Amino acid sequence: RPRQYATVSKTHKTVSRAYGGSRCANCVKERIIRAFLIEEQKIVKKVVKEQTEAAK
Amino acid sequence: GRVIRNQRKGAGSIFTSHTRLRQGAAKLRTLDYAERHGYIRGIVKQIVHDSGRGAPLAKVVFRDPYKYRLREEIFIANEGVHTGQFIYAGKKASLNVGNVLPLGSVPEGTIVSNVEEKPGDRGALARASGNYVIIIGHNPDENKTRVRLPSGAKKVISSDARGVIGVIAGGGRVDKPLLKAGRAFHKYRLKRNSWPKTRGVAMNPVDHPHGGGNHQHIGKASTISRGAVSGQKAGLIAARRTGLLRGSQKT
Amino acid sequence: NPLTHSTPKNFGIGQAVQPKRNLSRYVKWPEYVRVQRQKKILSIRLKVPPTIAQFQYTLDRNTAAETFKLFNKYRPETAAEKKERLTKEAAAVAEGKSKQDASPKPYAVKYGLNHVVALIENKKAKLVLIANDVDPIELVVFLPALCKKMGVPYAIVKGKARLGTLVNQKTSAVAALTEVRAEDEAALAKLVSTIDANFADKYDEVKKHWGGGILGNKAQAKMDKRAKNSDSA
RNA sequence: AUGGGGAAGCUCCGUUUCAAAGGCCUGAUUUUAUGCAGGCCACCAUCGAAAGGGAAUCCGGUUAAGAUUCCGGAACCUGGA
RNA sequence: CUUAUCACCCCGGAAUUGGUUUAUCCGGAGAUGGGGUCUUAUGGCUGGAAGAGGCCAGCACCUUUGCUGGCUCCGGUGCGCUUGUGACGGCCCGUGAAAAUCCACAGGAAGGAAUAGUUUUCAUGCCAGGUCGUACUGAUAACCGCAGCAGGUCUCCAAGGU
RNA sequence: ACGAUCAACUUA
RNA sequence: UUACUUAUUCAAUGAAGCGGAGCUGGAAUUCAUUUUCCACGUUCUAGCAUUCAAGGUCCCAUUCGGGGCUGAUCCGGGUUG
Repeated sequence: RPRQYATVSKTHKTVSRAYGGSRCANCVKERIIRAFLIEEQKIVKKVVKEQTEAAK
Repeated sequence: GRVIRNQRKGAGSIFTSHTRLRQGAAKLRTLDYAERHGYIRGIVKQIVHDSGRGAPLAKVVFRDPYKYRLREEIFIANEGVHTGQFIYAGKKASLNVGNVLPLGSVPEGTIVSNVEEKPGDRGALARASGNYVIIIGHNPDENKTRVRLPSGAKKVISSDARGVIGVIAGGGRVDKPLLKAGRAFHKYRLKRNSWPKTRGVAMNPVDHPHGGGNHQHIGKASTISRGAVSGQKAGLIAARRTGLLRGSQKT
Repeated sequence: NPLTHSTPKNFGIGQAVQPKRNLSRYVKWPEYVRVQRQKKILSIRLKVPPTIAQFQYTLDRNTAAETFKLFNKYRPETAAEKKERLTKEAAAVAEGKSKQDASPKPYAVKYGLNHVVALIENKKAKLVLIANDVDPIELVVFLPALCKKMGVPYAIVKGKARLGTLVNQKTSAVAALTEVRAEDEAALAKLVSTIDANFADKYDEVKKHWGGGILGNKAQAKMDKRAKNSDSA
């Protein structure tokens, strides 16, 4: 119960991974992959826009 | 000789709506800057059943453009809208199902829903399940849009009024027979206290203009004038015609 | 230098949180502030009768400065000076039994609305200054007409607070010179001549000329744009 | 209740609305001081359940009558230091 | 301290389809198989704790009356009853409150170093926990019905045989 | 091509 | 019926982007170059976006940091319809 969570130490309320006690391993992995891949997509889209603007 | 059912309904003590299990007012987001000068991308995150309403509602999330925080909005879900989906709201949004383009932005013949009567009232037309509004035409000068309303009606409204593109989900509901006083009881016990209805001819003359008599008959004509007063307006109010129809909707 | 980098965030429509700009234009002001601004707007938007636009016709800065320098020269007595004059007069009338004439004849600016109106009626005031900021306009509307009828020079000045600090008050709404020393009579004469040329010689024309009727910024812009569209060939 | 608007008035509507609606932290460390070289917001009264939600106690013994309340033992929670 | 369904992870990569529930549902979006991780329901072993409580036998003896000794140990069964829990299926034009409160996570503000600083979310240690209710009946006699009225009045536990 | 202990509860 | 908005009425918003002019380009290709229009950094993915913002520039009585302008155009205070 929530007050038992209050009286319980931090180790039992979380996991050592990022987003430990809030999100699961699969969700964390999926959002890490999404972040990296979308950033790469944005970078390549930016350079494509730059090169087509330079051409035109 | 006594106040009648509709007269009591107006006072509305036991006739209010049962609103405990409803998921909030289903309105579009406000028209501040982004919806009229561009587009804002939101994620429809969840699709739920609104109690008392035949259509599903959509919990959607946008980013606040002025302060770091998330804004949750209660849309009326259009058919085909799925969870975790990018919807787009604004003047410059693309014509896709679930987007909130204005009428001036959508082209002729488009199918929209939850459309605004005036720009900024957050949706007033075609909100019931399976309904939609068609764009009949545009008048760019004195910017206006003629649209067709599910009653088969023509309304001319400002082009800046918005509306989510598509058709309300949950269509065909009334196609299923209720089949049971129990099903009707549950439906109206979540809607409001308006069921079952006793017939005026079955009531006493004190209780209704139709009451009384050694036979259950109305007695006088059941078509009531528009200028009639409260307690008299029982039956057919200002009926232009009457009886079984033979033809079409003339539209 | 090699450690820092160029971040710049994009402030597009749906790009990033908008910066903290100046929202002074869109402040939800208090009700009394709104009444203030909207009352001014209504006053300048309605067609004011000529009593307004003969008011709001304050005399220019240089003439106002000269008038108020002369009036500060003719400033009335204060509390301490009055007490000193009182004890001097008491001592004089107690030792020499003087007929209260030991103190010299005063030369002050006569203020107060009733007093100044009576002076105008009696033809005793040589110059009148009427504040343009009198909150109930009923009290000063008739004053230019009365001054014109009695042939006494008048000028509409800016600041009842200035008139009050002139007469050692908070608000005076009127000031009057009824007598002038011989040391600055020529300066007074030139100044009243310029005040006359500004106000009395133009009283009739200004009373004829109406004021007000000015529309707002957006309304004027729309008027100009509509006229240009109409006459565009 | 309040702001505010009705009503001759007892009082009515209204509960966030057309209101100028506001309280806690390492804190400057000594005559000062939630006045201060500082910081953020946005529920925007309150009442309403001894069957809803909810911090924490069990056993044994004991009285004419009280006990998960007393006694003996063994625990737990909250607040503070 | 140790124990499960469900769920999750690693390894190979499966039609000759396999696994599998009472209920036919999953598996290249990675099943069978092998190994492992997690939840405190629940159960087990200890501590509490046998010193308690019960079941017995014996000895003092108007003396608000006592004291000793022994035992309290191993199992088994089930469409059993009740209760709780779990994985599930059916139903809805019905999809079955809120809030207080308590945690956690993103982010990195500020602060911190050889006898001096960073942890009172690890262990142990100190103090306090105010106010009102608490008896009894709860019904063919303690409530209401003029009453010790064949009436009415909400709920918990529920042995054996047929 | 291979077999002992171990509930007893429902049908014929 | 006409070119109205300030009375009054209606609806929202934490009264945030109103009106007008300018930075940049694409046009009929300009009978001389703002003369007419437009755009004013975001659409394959249930990721993220917050410390008067990093950079730039000038000034630093130079401690464990800053100040102005910029980034983020200017004018009009009519919050918008």
